Amino acid sequence: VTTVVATPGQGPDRPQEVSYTDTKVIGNGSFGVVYQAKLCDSGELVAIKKVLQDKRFKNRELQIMRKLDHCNIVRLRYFFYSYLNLVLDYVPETVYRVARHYSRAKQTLPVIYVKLYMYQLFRSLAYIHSFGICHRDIKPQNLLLDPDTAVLKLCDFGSAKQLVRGEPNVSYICSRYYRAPELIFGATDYTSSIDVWSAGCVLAELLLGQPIFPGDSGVDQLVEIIKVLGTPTREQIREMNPWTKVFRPRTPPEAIALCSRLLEYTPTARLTPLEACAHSFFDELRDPNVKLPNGRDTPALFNFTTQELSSNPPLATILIPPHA
Ligand SMILES: Clc1cc(-c2c[nH]c3ncccc23)cc(NC2CCCCC2)n1
Repeated sequence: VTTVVATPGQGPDRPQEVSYTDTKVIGNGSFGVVYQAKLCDSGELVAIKKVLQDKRFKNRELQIMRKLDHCNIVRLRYFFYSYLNLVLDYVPETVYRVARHYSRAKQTLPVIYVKLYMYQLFRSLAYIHSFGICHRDIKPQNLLLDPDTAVLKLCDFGSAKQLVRGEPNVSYICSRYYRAPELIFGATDYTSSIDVWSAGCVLAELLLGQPIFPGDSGVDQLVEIIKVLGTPTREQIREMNPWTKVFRPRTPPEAIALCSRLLEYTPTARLTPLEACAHSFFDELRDPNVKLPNGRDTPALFNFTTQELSSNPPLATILIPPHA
């Protein structure tokens, strides 16, 4: 039974006495440890990300977390010190685990879940990007989901950085399979369109039932890309610095259409997260009768803020269906 005095994530600096029990480890990455705990009062489950802290500089992930507030991004409930502790919402499953179950069971995830999960990912991207913040590590392991509610929540802002024009950033960010070609070609002038490529990679993976561009070397990855995308033009190569034959037979044309538009050589040619949310493939979530397979209601999909829509406000005509 641990009792800390922590600062709430969002809101005014008014510290609270937070008490928790049943502290078990749940993850152990390079970044540090992730624990699961039960808050004594609420009885609610939480995840605590324990990272080492430099007096040298103030934690960037903490700085990024504190400003963020979206239905499709984990909540930083509290944060304290020891070294830096992130008391975040507990979310049971991950797109990684879900996709794996399905591939291990030789079937694919029902298209309703693909549309639901992808849209929510694109929304969190539309939001984060409308602050010049790039996630830099979109992978199914970082896409948390509650299976009953069907809500997806982006997590791991450990490598997220606010991208400023003219400022160069490391090309070694991003995990194998989801790396945008600019990154494979070691570009330092990359934009938030890198997250869109990674998002597109997740879409295709849920559709194919396995990674679209695998390989342990950049070379191997680039080959699997050229196999589907074709050979990049000298201009396409410069911008950096099949399709219907790719997917199984009854794959929605709209899903394949959405892929081609996200998985573009030219970082400029790729859809913006908002543009993707407004794609024909998501038209079913816009249906007033749309319900989850378990009979439950779909999560909030249209509560678009001025902030979220800032990217290009006219899209709200498509984004918010008349029934709202
Ligand atoms: Cl910041 C951040 C937060 C969380 C997180 C928030 N709620 C959760 N509920 C259940 C499991 C993890 C979480 C996870 C990660 N990813 C790690 C999970 C453990 C294995 C390595 C990756 N990062």
